[PDB]
Amino acid sequence: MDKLDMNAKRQLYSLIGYASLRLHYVTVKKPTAVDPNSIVECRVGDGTVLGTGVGRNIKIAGIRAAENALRDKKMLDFYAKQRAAALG
Repeated sequence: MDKLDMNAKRQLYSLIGYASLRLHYVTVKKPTAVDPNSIVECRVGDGTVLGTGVGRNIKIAGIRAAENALRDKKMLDFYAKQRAAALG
């Protein structure tokens, strides 16, 4: 079900996540007092956030972060030409 941005995460992994790019999401929100919402940062296997986006919860923020990564048509094309070209 919806919780870890299935479609969004599947999109990134299906468009750029080939292997070396361990598509992972690290939430730093921790709702309390200083944290106003659910902020997540999609980090690759190496060590670079490709998708950063906030949300109401881990589900929303997760979809927002992945969506932020999908927005980069240029960055998506570079990987899309590798992930899609690496497999078929």
